[PDB]
Amino acid sequence: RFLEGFNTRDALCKKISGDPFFVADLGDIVRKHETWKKCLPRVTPFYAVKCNDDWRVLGTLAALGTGFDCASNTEIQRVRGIGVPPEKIIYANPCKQISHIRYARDSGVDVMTFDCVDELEKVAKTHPKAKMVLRISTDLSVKFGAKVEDCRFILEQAKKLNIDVTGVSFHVGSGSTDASTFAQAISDSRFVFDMGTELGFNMHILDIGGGFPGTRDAPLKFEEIAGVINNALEKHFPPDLKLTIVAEPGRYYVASAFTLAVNVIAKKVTQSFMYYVNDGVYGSFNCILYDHAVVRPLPQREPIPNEKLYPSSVWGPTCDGLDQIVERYYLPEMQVGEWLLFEDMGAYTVVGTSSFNGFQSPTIYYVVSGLPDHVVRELKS
Amino acid sequence: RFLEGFNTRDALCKKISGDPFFVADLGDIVRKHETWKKCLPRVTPFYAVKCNDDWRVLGTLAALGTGFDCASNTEIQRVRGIGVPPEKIIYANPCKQISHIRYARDSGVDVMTFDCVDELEKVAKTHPKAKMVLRISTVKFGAKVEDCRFILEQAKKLNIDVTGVSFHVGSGSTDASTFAQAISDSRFVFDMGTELGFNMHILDIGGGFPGTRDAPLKFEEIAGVINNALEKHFPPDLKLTIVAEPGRYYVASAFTLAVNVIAKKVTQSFMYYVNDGVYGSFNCILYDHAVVRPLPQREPIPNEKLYPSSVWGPTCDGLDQIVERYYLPEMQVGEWLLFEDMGAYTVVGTSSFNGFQSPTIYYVVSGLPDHVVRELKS
Ligand SMILES: Cc1ncc(COP(=O)(O)O)c(CNCCCCN)c1O
Ligand SMILES: Cc1ncc(COP(=O)(O)O)c(CNCCCCN)c1O
Repeated sequence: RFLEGFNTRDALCKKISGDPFFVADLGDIVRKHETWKKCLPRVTPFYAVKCNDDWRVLGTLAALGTGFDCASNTEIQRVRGIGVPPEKIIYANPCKQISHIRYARDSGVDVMTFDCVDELEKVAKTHPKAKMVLRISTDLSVKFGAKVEDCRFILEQAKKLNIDVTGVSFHVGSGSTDASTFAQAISDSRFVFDMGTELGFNMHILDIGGGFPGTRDAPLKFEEIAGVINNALEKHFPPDLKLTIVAEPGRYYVASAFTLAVNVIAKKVTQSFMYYVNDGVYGSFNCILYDHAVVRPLPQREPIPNEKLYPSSVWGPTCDGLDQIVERYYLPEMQVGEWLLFEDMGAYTVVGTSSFNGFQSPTIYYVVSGLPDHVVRELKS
Repeated sequence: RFLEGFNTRDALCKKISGDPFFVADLGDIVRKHETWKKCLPRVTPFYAVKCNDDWRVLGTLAALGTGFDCASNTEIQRVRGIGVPPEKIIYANPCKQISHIRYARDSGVDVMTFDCVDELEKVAKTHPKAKMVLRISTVKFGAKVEDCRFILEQAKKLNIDVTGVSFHVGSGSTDASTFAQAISDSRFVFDMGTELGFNMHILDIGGGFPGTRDAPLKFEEIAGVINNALEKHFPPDLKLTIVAEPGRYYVASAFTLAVNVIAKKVTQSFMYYVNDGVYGSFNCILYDHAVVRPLPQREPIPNEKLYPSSVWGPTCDGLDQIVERYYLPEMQVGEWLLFEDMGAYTVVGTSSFNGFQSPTIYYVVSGLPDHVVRELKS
């Protein structure tokens, strides 16, 4: 649960006294929100719940006033479960199961995305009055996003289906090494947005998606992206009382808020070492296979002046020979029972865990700050 | 639970008349065991629970008298839970967390594997009388034969009761000779142990046997090669017990996955989106190197047109893709796609990413006399 020391690492050390565990700094989320409002004041964040759905994480973003981008009936139910109103929810999954569409309608959720005519046929039969946002491609592109040269036809069909199209959205992804992708997407969005107005639609939403860095270390900084985004916005979507700009950041808000502590449960010496820890690719580190993550092990032990360092490998618990976390990283000699830390483990980690081999995912502990007493009391319930 | 039907397909059709679901034929497991006893009469199977720990699957294997290979306190707890005695359990994980070793001890489980001296130092402090089995290499696990003498000498210093040798060739074999080589290598280590005075009486040949009677390297061919090697290096003897840790062998073909087409896009090719994917049942594609084949559950029509098509999972991940280019007849949203041979390393590696829930499991039992009664009454 909640512990003290108002620094995630002191709380973690204080805690250490052999099961793996997370220390999540809810206070880091508050800080990320302050930076969002400062760098993207025109954009309302709808947190991508899929990135990390921990209840304290959702309760925190909710009290900070963010919206939520949900992808299934389960996520909508989770968000509505903590008392968040349906207007603060966007169903941003382009290809939805009919019964899930029915659940959203019955829950009061009306904004959804789509990227082809087939989806509109479903909405027509199931949630006729839904406010639909057309998601365009950013050349993940093979899977979702209508090509710009197909949008006129798609909108025509929407008119025939009597669909209330109200915006345009896109998602560049996190694999960009240049913010220019956002500028080009915002330009394409203007073109489709105008086509909708041309055909008689009430276009009032621009959704710029996710893909913003969650670790203030990455090559392409958040600030540089916000600058490129703001300029494209000024040029193609000048401020207007009928226009609302939103985004679906997921990793941006939580990547750096979670630090994982694993225990060295076994060791082999060969001059190199092999450490086995009690979390791996089937657990928290599934992010390595599914999210292309690269991790760095950090000894929890306070360093000793001139310790010798050796080429080491770190392995998960599992029988699988592919369950390897680190291939060759320099670490001082570790002892079974000591701990290794992994920072920036808040995004696409706990949500992709499985109980393969019967191992249980790490318990999550919390440290908090930057929030009112009454809100903390809600987070602790 | 149990579905009305004489077949998997028959049961499927019944039920269908849109959440994804599994139909597991417990009867296919019974037949795999019969085939095992026929081709490997000298080898006692200890089912690798990690492969698929479904409660009915375990109860069935248990009634068939198999043993169980467990990898954590959780799996030991589960097998002991259905009433299996500790002696029919082998803790086959080479690098165990201390509290887990302690748990096995307190549960009466004494046979454990190891592949280095450090693991023995832990055992000596937590489970001093455990019967230890030395696992040899065939880079994550397995001691090299060249290093076994030193390891055995250290085990004697730690007063460890080393009782055998084990190995695991894995599923990636195009040649059964790999089993012969591993059995030969095990003889070398068995002898070093006897020479140092250990009571070597267990040979554990591991897993890796095919679970789908279609694979290139057939189970019977492997059994033949194993039996010849066993005769040459480990002649019958009442003091010697030969065991194995088959996993996929027993359950791969027992499960059929039925998923629903929830969205479709046309480009003359089609893109279908189903309600299970790489984060769910198809995690096996990423973790187990599996290849799947979608089958329309719809009864075919004469000369239907077939088109190159892709199948995608329900998730936001552009990598959540099941099939790249497979010829299927035009499908409609709401229609079902079946995936056969989905019992191994599927339900165990599932996650609830994007909030999607894993498919529920239903059971049927074909080709068996009213033994069906026994299995359904557990
Ligand atoms: C439509 C959509 N909207 C938001 C996000 C969040 O992305 P993020 O980089 O800010 O966290 C996504 C993410 N999609 C796939 C993530 C896969 C991670 N391995 C999205 O599709
Ligand atoms: C030590 C050991 N024993 C048995 C098995 C079961 O193998 P199988 O091919 O017969 O099912 C294993 C397998 N471990 C890893 C499976 C990963 C699947 N992606 C094993 O290590």
